[PDB]
Amino acid sequence: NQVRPKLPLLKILHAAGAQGEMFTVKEVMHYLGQYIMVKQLYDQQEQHMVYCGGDLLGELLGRQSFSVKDPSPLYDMLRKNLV
Ligand SMILES: CN(C)CCCN(C)[C@H]1CCN(C(=O)c2[nH]c3cc(Cl)ccc3c2-c2c(-c3ccccc3)ncn2Cc2ccc(Cl)cc2)C1
Ligand SMILES: CN(C)CCCN(C)[C@H]1CCN(C(=O)c2[nH]c3cc(Cl)ccc3c2-c2c(-c3ccccc3)ncn2Cc2ccc(Cl)cc2)C1
Repeated sequence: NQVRPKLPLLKILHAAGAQGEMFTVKEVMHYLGQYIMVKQLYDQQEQHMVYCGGDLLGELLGRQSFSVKDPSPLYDMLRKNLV
């Protein structure tokens, strides 16, 4: 059960060490979490909060920040970026 991430999401996964074009959603989500850490987008003082307005991840979410505790914007992003 592989999808192909569209370029902007693919760039993001590759930026977290992913290789290739095809992934399971499990992989996608794991690399996304790693990306947030690699790029230090989460707040060390509020570790469920991600400030992504200056990052490609924000453009994809269409949001400047989100909470991993209530991660609503993620779902549509994945629908739009996974073929
Ligand atoms: C600063 N630390 C607190 C981070 C702990 C990270 N941790 C060990 C890993 C284990 C597998 N994880 C994930 O699969 C995971 N994937 C993500 C993908 C996104 Cl877009 C957002 C959050 C997470 C995300 C994730 C996060 C998270 C939080 C801050 C920075 C990076 C990742 N925390 C919990 N999760 C699990 C999760 C998965 C999916 C959703 Cl929708 C929500 C939460 C997190
Ligand atoms: C706007 N268009 C560009 C949309 C075309 C979409 N389409 C034709 C169907 C075909 C069947 N699909 C799914 O089962 C599927 N649909 C979703 C819708 C959303 Cl908002 C989020 C994830 C998935 C989601 C999904 C997938 C996935 C991956 C690749 C291709 C299709 C679907 N993988 C996991 N999910 C669901 C999901 C929901 C929440 C979380 Cl936290 C993680 C995964 C997609």
